[PDB]
Order: sequence, then C-alpha cells, then structure tokens
Amino acid sequence: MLTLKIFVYTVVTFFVCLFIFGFLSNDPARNPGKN
Amino acid sequence: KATRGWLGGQGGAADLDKWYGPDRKLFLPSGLYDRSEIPEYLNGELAGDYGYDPLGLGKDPETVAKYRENELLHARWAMLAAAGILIPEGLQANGANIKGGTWFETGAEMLNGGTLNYFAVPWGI
Amino acid sequence: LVDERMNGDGTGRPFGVNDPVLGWVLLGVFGTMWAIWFIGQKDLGDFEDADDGLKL
Amino acid sequence: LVWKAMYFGGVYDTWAPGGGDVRVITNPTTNAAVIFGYLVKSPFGGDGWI
Amino acid sequence: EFYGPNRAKWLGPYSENATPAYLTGEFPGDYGWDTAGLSADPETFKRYRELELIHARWAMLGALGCITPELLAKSGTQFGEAVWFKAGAQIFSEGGLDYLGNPSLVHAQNIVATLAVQVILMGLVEGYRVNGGPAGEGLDPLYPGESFDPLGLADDPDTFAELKVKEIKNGRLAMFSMFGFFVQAIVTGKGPIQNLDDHLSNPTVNNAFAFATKFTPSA
Amino acid sequence: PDSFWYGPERPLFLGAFTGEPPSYLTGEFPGDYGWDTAGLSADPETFKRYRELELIHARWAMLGALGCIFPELLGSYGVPFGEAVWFKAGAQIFQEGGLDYLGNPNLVHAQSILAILGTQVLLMGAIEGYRVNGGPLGEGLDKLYPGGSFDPLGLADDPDTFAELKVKEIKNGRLAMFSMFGFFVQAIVTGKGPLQNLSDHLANPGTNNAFAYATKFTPQ
Amino acid sequence: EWYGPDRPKFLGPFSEGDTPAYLTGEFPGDYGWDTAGLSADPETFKRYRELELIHARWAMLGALGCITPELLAKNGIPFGEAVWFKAGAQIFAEGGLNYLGNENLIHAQSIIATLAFQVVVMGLAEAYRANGGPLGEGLDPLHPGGAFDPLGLADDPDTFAELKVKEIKNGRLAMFSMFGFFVQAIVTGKGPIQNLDDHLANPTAVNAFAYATKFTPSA
Ligand code: CHL
Ligand code: CHL
Ligand SMILES: CCCCCCCCCCCCCCCCCC(=O)OC[C@H](CO[C@@H]1O[C@H](CO[C@H]2O[C@H](CO)[C@H](O)[C@H](O)[C@H]2O)[C@H](O)[C@H](O)[C@H]1O)OC(=O)CCCCCCCCCCCCCCCCC
Ligand code: CLA
Ligand code: CLA
Ligand code: CLA
Ligand SMILES: CC1=C[C@H](O)CC(C)(C)[C@H]1/C=C/C(C)=C/C=C/C(C)=C/C=C/C=C(C)/C=C/C=C(C)/C=C/C1=C(C)C[C@H](O)CC1(C)C
Repeated sequence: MLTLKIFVYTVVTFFVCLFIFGFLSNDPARNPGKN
Repeated sequence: KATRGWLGGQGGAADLDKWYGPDRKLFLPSGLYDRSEIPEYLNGELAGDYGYDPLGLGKDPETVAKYRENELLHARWAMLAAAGILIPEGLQANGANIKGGTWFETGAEMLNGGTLNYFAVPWGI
Repeated sequence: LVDERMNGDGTGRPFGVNDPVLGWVLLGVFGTMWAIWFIGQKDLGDFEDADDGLKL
Repeated sequence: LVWKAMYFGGVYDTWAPGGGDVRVITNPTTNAAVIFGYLVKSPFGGDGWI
Repeated sequence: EFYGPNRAKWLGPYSENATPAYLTGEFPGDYGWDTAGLSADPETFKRYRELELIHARWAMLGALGCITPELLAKSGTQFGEAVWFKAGAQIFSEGGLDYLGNPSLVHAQNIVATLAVQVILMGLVEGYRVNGGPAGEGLDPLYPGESFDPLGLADDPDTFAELKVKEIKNGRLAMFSMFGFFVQAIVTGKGPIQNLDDHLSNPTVNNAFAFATKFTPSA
Repeated sequence: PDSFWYGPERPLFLGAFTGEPPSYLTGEFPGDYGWDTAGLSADPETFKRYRELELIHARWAMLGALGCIFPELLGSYGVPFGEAVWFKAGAQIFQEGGLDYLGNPNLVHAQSILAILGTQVLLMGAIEGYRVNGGPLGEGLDKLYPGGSFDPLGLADDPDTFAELKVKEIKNGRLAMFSMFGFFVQAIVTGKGPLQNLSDHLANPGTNNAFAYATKFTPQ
Repeated sequence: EWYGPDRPKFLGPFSEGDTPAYLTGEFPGDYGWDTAGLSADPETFKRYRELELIHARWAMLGALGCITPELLAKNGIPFGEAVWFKAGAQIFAEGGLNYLGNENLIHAQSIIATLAFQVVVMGLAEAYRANGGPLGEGLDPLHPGGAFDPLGLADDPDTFAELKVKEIKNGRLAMFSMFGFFVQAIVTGKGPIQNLDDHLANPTAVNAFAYATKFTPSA
C-alpha cells in the first residue's frame, strides 16, 4: 500500500515542479505584443 | 593626513552642505518653515545653526557670537555634568561602594567630618 | 490487530512523510527538475544588466 | 509582543492549572523542529496546520 | 654595532662564514641566522620580517597579560581564576567574568556575544592595519608613526633604529618566554609563577627533568 | 580573460581592506583572491607546484567529504551498515563477518585487510604513475586539466565556460577541504559523527556548541 | 649511472615524463623527487642538501645506537634497560647509569652534569663545523676531507663520487628506519627487536593493523 503512496508522491512532485519551473522560464516575455 | 573611511572607501568629512550654507537643516521642515523667514543674522556660518530664534533674542552677528560663547561653555560643562551624574550612580547600584550615590546626595556626604570614596574605574577604590 | 495500517492520519508528520524513502523521492524529483531547468536556462536569455525584465 | 509576554507582565494562558490566568512565558519553545513542524503540517482534520 | 658588516652575530666570534650573503645587516635584529635558507627570496624575506614583528608584539602583550593576573592574585586579589590557561573558563561561572574581581566591572556572562564583538572589532582593526584607516593611509606597514607615536619618542633616525632593535630583541625574548609558557603549562600543569616558586623552593629536584618520564610511550 | 573572476578587478579575500595584492599574483589563475601573506609563492615554479597540490587536494577532499557524509546519512535512515561513522568504518574488516558493502552479506564481503592493501597499492600506484606521466588515456595532455577521455560530456569546449567552471571547481574544492579539516577536528574533540554533531547543535543551539568542550583538554 | 641526465629516478618508468628542471643531476642521490617545488631557488637547494646530509649522518648513528644495546642484551649482557626509548631513565636509577652493566664503567648519577658537558662540547663542535676552526678552515661544508678522512678512501674522484652516493643512500635508509623506530615506539610500546620477533612469530596475525583502533577518539 506504501508503493501507491510513493507513486502518487512522485507524480504530484513531478507535475508541481513542472508548474513551478514553467513560470520561472521567462514567462512574462511570452506575450505577442511589441515592447 | 590621508585617511580612509571607517567601513572602507574614501575618508573625510562626507558632505558639509547639510549644516552650512543657505541649504541646511532647520528646526522646522521645509513645508512649515520657508527659507525667507530665516533671520538675516542666522546665516550658515556657526556650527549647529538650525535657524532657531523665536522672540528674536539675538539681534546681530556680534551678539550672536557673544551668546555662542556662553552656549558652548554651558554645553561642555553640561556634558561633563551628565557623565558625572550618570556614571557614579550606576556604579554604586551595581555593587561598588561609592558612598556618594545619587548626585543630589553626594554633597551632604562630605558634611561634618565625613569624607568621600573615589572609584578609579580600571584600578581600585 | 485484525490487519495492518499506515497509522498516520492524525500524526501530522512533516510534508506527510513517515518513511525516509518518501523524502528521498521528493528531493530526487525536485533536484532532477531543477537540474533540467538549470541546464536549459541558457536558452531563456540572461538578465545580467541591472534594469531588465518586463516593466512599466 | 515577545517582550510583553516575557518581561512586562504576562499573557493570558488558558491552559494554566484550574481556570487560566495571566502568566509569564519564561521558557518559550525556540526549538527549530517544533517551530517549523506547524508550517509543513497538513491543513486537514486532526492536524490543522498553524 | 647592531648594524652594518661589523655587527653582533648569532654565533659570536665564530660567525664570519656562518652568515648568508643576503643578510647584510640592513634591518633591525639581523644577526645573520638563516641556516635553513628560508628567506633567500627578498619578497619572502620581507613577508617573514613583517610576520616576525607582528608575532613579537603579540607575544609581548601575551607575556605581560599572563604574568600580571597571577602576581596580582598573589598580592591578595580574588580573581576567581588567576592561572592564565584556566582564566578563559570562568566565563561559564555563575558569577560571570569580573575584571579584577570587582562585581561592578564588565561582569560578562555570555561567551557568544563577546566572541562576536571581538570578531567584528578585530577584523576592522586588522583591515585598518593592512590597507589604512582613520589613523592614516600612506604610512609604513610596520612603523606607521604619526597617530601611533603621540609622545614622539622616534624622531631622530639613529635613536629610531636603536629603538627598533630594542623592540625586536624584547619581542624575541617574549616569544621564547611564551613558548616556554605553553610547554610548561602542557607538561607541569600549574601557573608559571607557581612553577618559579617551586623551582626556588628546591632547584635541585624541582626542575623539568622531574617530568621526563611523564610521556613515556609504555603500553 | 575578461570576466568578473579574472584581471585586476577580481574580488579579493579582504574586501575593501585588502589593498594591493602581491605583484606575482597578477590574477590569471582560478580562485585568485590575492592571499599570499606568508609569501610562499614568490618563485613561479613553487607557485605552479602549489597550484597543482591545491587542485589535487581539492578533488580528493571533495570526494572525501561526500564519502564521509553519505554512509552516515544512509545508516541514520535505517540502512544496516557495520559502522556508519566515517572514522570508524575502517574497523569493520576486523569484525567476524568482514566488511559488507551496504550491509549486505553478498556485496564485496571482504575478509582480509592485507589483500585490500596490496590491491589498493598496486592500482593507485599505476593510477598516479599514469597521472604524472601520460598513459593509455592520453599522453600529451595538461597535467591538471587533461580533458579528452576525462571530459566525455564536453562541458569544457567553450573557453569562457571553461574558466567559469575552473573557478567553480576551485571554490567548491576549497570549501570541501575546509569542511574536511572541520571533520577531523570535530572527530578528535567531540567523538561523534558529523551528522550527530549537527543534530545535537540543532537540538539546542544555545548550549550544544563547540564551547561545551572548551574545558576538555585543560592540563591537570 | 648516478650523475647524468639518464639517471635512475624515484618513479621508474613514470618519472621521465615530468621531472623538475632545476634538478640536473650533478649531485649525489638526485632521483628527481621535488614534487612540492621547495628547492627552486639554488641557495635554498644547497641549504636543504646540507640539512639532509646532517640528518642522514645523525640518523645512521641513532639507528646503530638504538639497535646495538638491545641485541647485546639478547645475547646476555646485563643492561639497565635495553629499549632505547626507556634508556634515558637509567640516570634516575639508584645505582646510576653504567656502561655495559658493570658499575666500574662511567657510573653516572647526575643528569645536569652530563647535560651541561654535552651542551658545552657540542656547542663548540657545531660552531667549528658552521664556521671553521682547528680542523681546517674554508673547506667543503659537507665533505671537508683532510683531517676528517684519515684513511684517504676517497682520493680518486670517481670513487669519491660513488662513495658519496653510497653515503646518501645509506643515510636516507637510516632516516626512514629511525622514523619507523619513533612511530613503532609511540604505537606498540616495545623495542624494535621485540617488534621484529613478534612479527616473525605470527606474521599474518600480529602487525601494524593489529594496533589500528589504538587511537580511536573516545566519548
Ligand atoms: C660562541 C658560542 C656561541 C654558540 C655555540 C652559540 C649558539 C647559538 N646561538 Mg648565539 N651562540 C654563541 C655566541 C653568541 N650568540 C649571540 C647571540 C645570539 C642571539 C640573539 C641568538 C643566538 C642563538 C643561538 C642558537 C642558534 C642555533 C639554535 O637555535 O640551536 C638549537 C639547537 C640546540 C640548542 C641544541 C639542542 C639542545 C640540547 C643539546 C638537546 C636537548 C635534548 C632534549 C632533551 C630533547 C628531548 C625532547 C624529545 C622528546 C624530542 C645557538 C644555541 C639564537 C637562539 O638562542 O635561539 C634558540 C638567538 O636568537 N645567539 C651572541 C651575542 C653577540 C654571542 C656572543 O658570543
Ligand atoms: C614503477 C613503480 C614505482 C612506484 C609506484 C614508485 C613510487 C615511489 N617511489 Mg620509487 N617508485 C617506483 C619505482 C622506482 N622507484 C625507485 C627509486 C626510489 C627512491 C630512492 C625513493 C623512491 C620513493 C618512492 C615513493 C615516493 C613517495 C610518494 O610519492 O608518496 C606517495 C605514496 C604514498 C603516500 C604511499 C601510500 C601507501 C598507502 C596506499 C596509504 C596508506 C594508508 C594508511 C593506512 C592511512 C592511515 C592514515 C593514518 C596516518 C591515520 C613512492 C612510493 C621514495 C620513498 O621511498 O619515500 C617514501 C624514495 O626515497 N623510489 C627505483 C629505482 C630506480 C624504481 C624502479 O623502477
Ligand atoms: C517547493 C517548496 C519546498 C520546501 C521549501 C524548500 C525551500 C528551499 C529554499 C532554497 C532553494 C530555493 C530555490 C527556489 C527556486 C529558484 C532557483 C533559482 O532561481 O536558481 C537560479 C540560479 C541561476 O544560477 C545561475 O545560472 C547562470 C547560468 O548558468 C549557465 O551558464 C554558465 C556560464 O555563463 C555556465 O555555463 C552554467 O553551466 C550554465 O548552466 C550562471 O551559471 C550563474 O553562475 C548561476 O548563478 O540558480 C541558483 O540560484 C543556484 C541554485 C539555488 C539552490 C538550488 C537547490 C536545488 C536543490 C539542490 C539539491 C538537489 C539534490 C538532488 C539529488 C539527486 C540525486 C538523489
Ligand atoms: C509614512 C509616513 C510619512 C512619510 C514617508 C513622510 C515623509 C516626509 N514628510 Mg511627512 N508627515 C507624516 C508622515 C510621513 N512623512 C506625519 C504623520 C506628519 C504629521 C506630524 C507629517 C508632517 C509633515 C510636515 C508638516 C512636513 C512633512 C515633510 C516630509 C518630508 C521631509 C521631512 C520628513 O521626513 O518629515 C519630518 C517628520 C517628522 C520629523 C515627524 C517626526 C518623526 C519622528 C522620527 C518620529 C517617528 C516615529 C516612529 C519612527 C514611528 C511610529 C510608529 C507608530 C507610533 C505610528 C518627507 C517627504 C515636510 C515636507 O515635505 O515639506 C515640504 C514638511 O514640511 N511631513
Ligand atoms: C592581548 C593581550 C591580552 C589578552 C588577550 C587578555 C585577555 C584577558 N585578560 Mg588580560 N592583561 C593584559 C593583556 C591581555 N589580556 C595586559 C597587558 C595586562 C596588564 C595591564 C592585563 C591585565 C589583566 C587583569 C588585571 C585582568 C585581565 C583579565 C583578562 C580577561 C578579561 C578580558 C576583559 O574583560 O578585558 C576587557 C576589559 C575592559 C574593556 C575594561 C577596561 C579595562 C581596560 C581596557 C584596561 C586597560 C589597561 C591599560 C591599557 C594598560 C595598563 C596601563 C597601566 C600601565 C597604567 C581576558 C582573559 C581579567 C581576568 O579575567 O583575570 C584573569 C583581569 O582581572 N587582564
Ligand atoms: C629532513 C630530511 C631531509 C631533507 C632536508 C631532504 C632534502 C632534500 N631531499 Mg631528501 N629524503 C629524505 C629526507 C630529507 N630530504 C628521506 C627521508 C628520503 C627517503 C624517503 C629522501 C629521499 C630523497 C630522494 C630520493 C631525493 C631527495 C631529494 C631532496 C632535495 C629536494 C627535495 C626537497 O625540497 O626536500 C626539502 C625537504 C624538506 C623541506 C624537509 C621537510 C620535511 C617535512 C617536515 C615532512 C617530513 C615528514 C613527512 C610526512 C615524512 C613522510 C615520509 C615518511 C613515511 C618517512 C632536498 C635537498 C631529491 C634531490 O634532488 O636529491 C638531491 C631526490 O632525488 N630526497
Ligand atoms: C592560503 C594560504 C596562504 C598563506 O600565505 C599561507 C597559508 C595560511 C599557510 C595558506 C593556507 C593554507 C591552508 C588553509 C591549507 C589548508 C588545507 C587543508 C585544510 C586541506 C585539507 C585537505 C583534506 C583532505 C584532502 C581530506 C581528504 C579526506 C579523505 C581522503 C577521506 C577519506 C575517507 C572517507 C571518504 C571516509 C571513509 O570512512 C574513510 C576515509 C578513507 C578516511
């Protein structure tokens, strides 16, 4: 039953890290406007 | 006499325009005290001049210097007096047997045939 | 005891970890993602100059 | 606030023996683990976070 | 004497050929003793000279500050702990550290705060020494003078050189004595003044050879 | 080069109080903070030998710090090592079961110290002979930065990145050597593992610090 | 062979790839081992050579003086104390220190008298060595010859050079062995001959590793 906990923790951590590092990747300069 | 700053960098008097000259600090802020109402004899020459003279006790520069003499003498005597009022009481209250204690009681301690103990901070009493 | 349980619902363990393998997994995944981001940082442009970035 | 609770009077401890009363916190819990356990604790029932 | 070619040497009369070529009696306390040849390079020689001077001054201060409290305690002043190698542990006493035993002086009870204050102040002053500070900037690294010579005891060049030689000799003696302090404290276990008193009590038996077998490696 | 860590504008080891660094420390080598107060690098040959010594010491101490920290952490988490503490791991070979890697009886399972010493002597002698004089993995390469077969991932092609990574390597190595000196002193004084010392300090920082042992070596 | 660019080195086949440039090979015992770069300056190189040779001769004498009494005692000579590192305490014995056991030889009792005599004698001798005295002046600092070579065994320059190589090699071996003596006395606590006998008794069991946990930190 602990293997399920490990798997869920891994998946959640991977997705949360993706979210966190996505917005650190120069997100504000992704707009289509001219500046 | 070439020196450096206490925390590194160039050493000197920093900026002296805060205390001297037409631009300086005053006893009231800019919005409440325009530079026009400063008395003509209160120019940025003497040290610690905040343009403070209600009731116009000073009249002209030589009287200002005459009163400056008294102000400086009083200031130095008051510095010595504040030190000599604060230190002995704190020394006595912390264990030392000064025998004088509070300033307003030290005088009577030497009345009659009584004497006074003198503490040499570093060294004995 | 009839059966076995994790027994950690009300214990309030930090980050909900009661076995060191969970903390190791957390740190490993975070470190791998951070390393990938650090390697790819060169393509995001460097903000070395003092005044840079989106502003108004 | 810390000085008020520690030196100038005290704070109303409601867990004092009998009915609670004003007490001086002579030994605040400065341990890092105990202090930072609250922040990472879960917010759901039984734990309640801070 | 003490300068030039015909100066005092580390081997007395039997020293004509002992002195190295690079030691020419230009700097104070130059007895021509470099048997190991560690200062052939002039830059390294200058660095070693600076290190020697700083060590000598610190050793002077250390020797005086080791002697004074023990003698004062012998005079009848309660220090709490007068022996030099035990005087640091009284910061942990219930009464704290009191200067000369008077409870109203210093009365320090926290060691971390004292260490932090010492770190900050000593860092600032050592940095002032290295590069210059409030006292001055463009002065000699070892003999700044000016603000550090208020009485003006060093103004005539020959007197200045003689005073420098006296300084270096007193400093070498102080360094030797402080090394003796360390070794005696490790071996004997009592204060240096107590050691001197014990030697004067019975010199023939109260010497170093009484502790020769202390560190025998028998096992 | 033209970077923050090279040239006359490089950071120095005393901040603004450093003054002018020694002339021979012109600032063309990694981790040059101009700290040679003792004047031990006046001769350029001696300077080069000291640089080589510093780099080798740095690499060895980085490896040593990592290898001192990791097994104790694993043993604290629950792995059944024979002796998790770094300064006690050598005595595992005298145990009845011998040295067991990761605590497993089927991993290594060494029994004799003499064989370990002999094979280590042979292998390390060959290794260091190859390091000093070129061997199978490159012949005409730099003594300190051979590259080639020792840089498979190609992280040092760009000279600017090469200099930056050299500075990073030397800084991390100096930190590791400082920490290893700390390891030695703490082992001599406290007598517990470095992680045990860290845990004790974290439990009660006010009292569980170095000064608690200050009166440990006083003569009597 | 020996002097020359094609000389044996300290790393065998791995040495010719990297050797110091200042170690040409004009001096005895030049195996090209200066990895630390401590002899870049020729003057410091000369001083280090002098120090090395003096240590070599002293360690030769020390090795003989450490071995001979223990072997003689094993043969059955009644010595006061065979082990070298406990031989100094014989002066404190009630019967005094006697050469070869017999009380009619030397029969020394006081340590101060012998120490003072040694100090004076060795001071004169070492001053003469450093500067030059009755036994020749201005000679070779390390190999004076002359009155110090009564047998004239090194008149032929090539034989003289070969004997110099033999001297330095035997001296390096002696210094290594004396360092071993010091470490073994510190660790084992028994005489070197006792160590050899014990190792020969059970070579696999008793060795250095047996005293591996000797200095493990306490607490
Ligand atoms: C003419 C005789 C004469 C002799 C022989 C010496 C010799 C010496 N002088 Mg010199 N001097 C002499 C005349 C003069 N000196 C000086 C001025 C000076 C100065 C200012 C200095 C010297 C110093 C020295 C010493 C330098 C070498 C050294 O450090 O020894 C080291 C080696 C020994 C002392 C021999 C070892 C001692 C003993 C025999 C061995 C002890 C055994 C232990 C029991 C070992 C046990 C420990 C175990 C556990 C390992 C040396 C003792 C220096 C000095 O004293 O530094 C220490 C120094 O600073 N001299 C003057 C004034 C012009 C002299 C006038 O004639
Ligand atoms: C070809 C193989 C070869 C190798 C590998 C060596 C290597 C060596 N030779 Mg050389 N030689 C070799 C061939 C030859 N040598 C020589 C002639 C000489 C001479 C005359 C000398 C040497 C010396 C040396 C040593 C230099 C010291 C050193 O580098 O320390 C690095 C080595 C170590 C640090 C050894 C470490 C051993 C072990 C792995 C570590 C011990 C672990 C401990 C348990 C740690 C415990 C910690 C404690 C302290 C708390 C070194 C062992 C010198 C010497 O003997 O000095 C000692 C020396 O004087 N050699 C000749 C004749 C031409 C050779 C012929 O091929
Ligand atoms: C989520 C909540 C969890 C609980 C709370 C945890 C709190 C933790 C607080 C501390 C860490 C906060 C980190 C926040 C994210 C922001 C990181 C960031 O913006 O970081 C941005 C910066 C950018 O760095 C700069 O990056 C630049 C660009 O580099 C590139 O260019 C260079 C040449 O110019 C070189 O070529 C280089 O190689 C190349 O990458 C330069 O290199 C600069 O020198 C360099 O300073 O990074 C840096 O600040 C340095 C790295 C910072 C610390 C990162 C730690 C990561 C974890 C370490 C342990 C992992 C273990 C894994 C184990 C796996 C196996 C089990
Ligand atoms: C966020 C608060 C704030 C800030 C940033 C400023 C900033 C400024 N004020 Mg304004 N001011 C404030 C509050 C503030 N003031 C308040 C509350 C009053 C009413 C008393 C005034 C009345 C006032 C006048 C009449 C004038 C200024 C002027 C100025 C300017 C220069 C002089 C100066 O620093 O003030 C000087 C203010 C003082 C000396 C007041 C005493 C402040 C001391 C340090 C007490 C601090 C208390 C403590 C730190 C905080 C208490 C916390 C809690 C109890 C609330 C400067 C831009 C001058 C100006 O711009 O001229 C054109 C000017 O003429 N201020
Ligand atoms: C660098 C040298 C050095 C060092 C590290 C120490 C360190 C120490 N000393 Mg020692 N000491 C030294 C030199 C040194 N001393 C010398 C040269 C003297 C002779 C004056 C003394 C005399 C001395 C005494 C008598 C006592 C100590 C004590 C102490 C301890 C408390 C430190 C403290 O609170 O002082 C900081 C104290 C203050 C800031 C209060 C003001 C004291 C001022 C600074 C004294 C200045 C003296 C003056 C400049 C020189 C003498 C002038 C004279 C010729 C007229 C500490 C272990 C005390 C101790 O623990 O006893 C064992 C103690 O009772 N020291
Ligand atoms: C104090 C003794 C001493 C001294 C002064 C020297 C000095 C010298 N040797 Mg010699 N050497 C010694 C001992 C010594 N050696 C020993 C014991 C061995 C056998 C291992 C050798 C073997 C040897 C060879 C094979 C060669 C030299 C060479 C040299 C010269 C260049 C190396 C150098 O800079 O040394 C400077 C030395 C010092 C500054 C001494 C510092 C010593 C520190 C304190 C460390 C000592 C303890 C250390 C940890 C011991 C580790 C080994 C241990 C197991 C014994 C120089 C003249 C080379 C040369 O050019 O020949 C002329 C050369 O080819 N030596
Ligand atoms: C700069 C300068 C300048 C001036 O002028 C002068 C002066 C001051 C002199 C100088 C300084 C210097 C210094 C500081 C030095 C230091 C060093 C060090 C510390 C090193 C270490 C170093 C250190 C090191 C290497 C370390 C190493 C380690 C090791 C190997 C380890 C190993 C191990 C491990 C893993 C664990 C296991 O269980 C066991 C063993 C096996 C044991």
